[PDB]
Amino acid sequence: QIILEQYDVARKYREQTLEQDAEEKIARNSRLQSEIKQKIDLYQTSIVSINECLKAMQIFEQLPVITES
Amino acid sequence: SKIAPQCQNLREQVNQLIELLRQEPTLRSQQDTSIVETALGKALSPRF
Amino acid sequence: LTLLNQEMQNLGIEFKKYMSAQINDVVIGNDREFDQDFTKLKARMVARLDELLKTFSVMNAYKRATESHPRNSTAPFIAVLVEALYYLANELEDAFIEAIHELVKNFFQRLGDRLRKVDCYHQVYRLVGNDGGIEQLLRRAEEDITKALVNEARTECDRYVRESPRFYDEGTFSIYQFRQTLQQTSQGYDAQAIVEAEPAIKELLKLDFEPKVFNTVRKNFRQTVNNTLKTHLLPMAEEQA
Amino acid sequence: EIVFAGAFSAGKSMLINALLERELLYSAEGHATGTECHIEYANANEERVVLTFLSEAEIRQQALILAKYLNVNVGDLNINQPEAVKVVSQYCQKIIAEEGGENKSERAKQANALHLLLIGFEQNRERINTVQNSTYSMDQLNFSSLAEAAGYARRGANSAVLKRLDYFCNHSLLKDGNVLVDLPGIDAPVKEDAERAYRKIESPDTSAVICVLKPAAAGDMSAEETQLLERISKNHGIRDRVFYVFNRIDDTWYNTQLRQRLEGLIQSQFRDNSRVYKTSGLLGFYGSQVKQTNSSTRFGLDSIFATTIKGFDGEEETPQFVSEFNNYCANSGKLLSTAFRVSVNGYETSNENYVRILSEWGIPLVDQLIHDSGIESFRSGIGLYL
Amino acid sequence: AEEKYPELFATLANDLQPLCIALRQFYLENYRQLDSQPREIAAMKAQE
Repeated sequence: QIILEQYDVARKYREQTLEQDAEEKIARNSRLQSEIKQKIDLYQTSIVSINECLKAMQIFEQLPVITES
Repeated sequence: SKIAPQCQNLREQVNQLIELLRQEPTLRSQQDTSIVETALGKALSPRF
Repeated sequence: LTLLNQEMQNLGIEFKKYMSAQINDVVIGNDREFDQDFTKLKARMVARLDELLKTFSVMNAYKRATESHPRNSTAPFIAVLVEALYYLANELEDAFIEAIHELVKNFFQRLGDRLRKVDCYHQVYRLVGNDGGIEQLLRRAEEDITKALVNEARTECDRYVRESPRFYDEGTFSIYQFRQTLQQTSQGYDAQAIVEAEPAIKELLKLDFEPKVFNTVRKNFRQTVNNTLKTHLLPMAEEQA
Repeated sequence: EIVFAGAFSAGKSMLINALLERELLYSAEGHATGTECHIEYANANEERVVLTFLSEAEIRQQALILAKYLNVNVGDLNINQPEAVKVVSQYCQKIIAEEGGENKSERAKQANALHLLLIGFEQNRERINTVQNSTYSMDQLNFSSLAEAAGYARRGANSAVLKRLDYFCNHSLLKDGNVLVDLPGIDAPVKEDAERAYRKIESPDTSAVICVLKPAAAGDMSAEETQLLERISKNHGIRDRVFYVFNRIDDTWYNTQLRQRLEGLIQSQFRDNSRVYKTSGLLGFYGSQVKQTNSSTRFGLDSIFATTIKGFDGEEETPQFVSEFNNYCANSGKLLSTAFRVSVNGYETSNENYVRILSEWGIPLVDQLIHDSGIESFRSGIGLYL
Repeated sequence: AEEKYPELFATLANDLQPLCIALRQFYLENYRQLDSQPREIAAMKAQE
């Protein structure tokens, strides 16, 4: 009942280092989120060409990737 | 007889698709290319 | 500020106390309201079975035999029994599902309605400012409880179909009496002469199902409800703290 | 520390050479018993190695084991007596005649190791002490360079007796302090050495675990492999730091049932497949080496592969790399989706086609070959993790 | 030339789908999964 009683003071002590973790973590999240975004663009271009060429003789087409939201 | 200008670069494109599949670690586990391994060239430069 | 959180901590400890007290009363029957609803559930099923098998007719099971098979238009004499089990079992199964929903829903309103009056849940809104998900979790948990009981009830309902040794009895009924209706007796490809045997089959089904159904509702059903409510409600309440 | 664990004669020596793209470990299958090499970053002028040798009580123990499976354990009272060695050596040379070859069977293999171990034992007896594990060096052994030391160490004579080596080299992959370990085969006759490997791997001092598994060609795991997974699976602490790899996948490139068996086995058990890898050390190793050869040396047929191209009957034999290269181009068809139209014909021998095919396209075809091997991805994978 | 030849290309498309079946799924999961986390420093820090 006293260890948790001083939750307030520990926050001020921790406040010094919390800024770096927040910005650093999102930067990692953005880097991977942007990195994967690059791969799908390469995938999207190739598949569109594949269907375009095969469209000349057959209607068996693959899936696009758009409005993922 | 049906060779088309689009088919010249078509095969090089799927080579990229194989590259993307191999890059992802967990995808290599449950994706066998043995089907495409004997499909494209059997079509392009066809063997009848 | 050094004292504000102390009240908050006691609120969490005190909240579990009330929830544990209310749930405990149900397991033993202290909550008189729950018992009155529970006895209603048992009476309906027992009455339902007696009424259901009493009105059973050979001209109702044979109706379903043709439906089950879109192509064939002629069912064997033996198919009457098979359709009887499913017709007398699937209909019985729906009784639990309809009544079980009527039971769980009534319990929660009895709980939420009385939960707000007591000072435990009352003091929360003077300090916290809002529910904090208490109502959201309660409604969310209620959905989970209904699914669990429905699945458990259906699983037991699937065991009645299998025939027990009591299902067959030479004296009570003989499967070979159909020969008497087949040995130059049932001329056309119809199922009218078989109606004469309707009184005998009704007694046979009573013997087979009466022990099984009584065994489940009287003994097995009570345990599942009590354990299921406690095993899910308490961890949710602890998470609420 | 990086630990490479693999079954005996399963390509562990070949894979290590394949991984480093250098032929440091002698890839003579069956001769790498009890060989461990540690490679760490160092200046190009600081390459060094240490040598250790088996004791006499071990040579006789190994020789008896080799002779025991050969049915030549009779007429041999001690390996110290030249006559008792000659009654078995000339008989071993007769075993070469009886078997018609050194590596034609497991029984012949024991003669091969015994033939080369006895030849190795007698050739370099002056560099071997009785009991104490002699320690020597380039200065103490008069080695001017690693190539000279390797060439001396590549010999079946010296290579057989060597036990422990500590290599220093300048390599980008190892520049981060990475250390490669070649543990002895778990199924070796010497159980205490094998049990040491279990203690070595189970020790907390190991950072990563590489699990080389046969069933890509053997079909299913063995009892020794089965306990390893059971030991690893039951130990959560080590389990979270384990990599699974498979070798000789080229076999599945020609057989569908083995591929179907491999596909079913992989999906049946392994769940955390992000650490599951596949490759072919035999093809991967020589593939990188060919890059250091050109048409002047017949793309290696005149160098490196000159020893392998010389056949017993006089006709130029097809090296395993060349033999699989022709099969890889035609049977597998990985080039089918690429920008190459390699045509394999009976107009020329495998070596002649190897010369013709390479001359037609050249190195750029090899780049795809190494890329398809997956060895480069393996280096990035483990390197990224560590 | 007329019947079998086009079918060979048709087989390739149906023989190539089993690989594109999973690539979009895996990418669509991680990409959507990562978007669930907050982005703002204030909201992100409040989570800590």
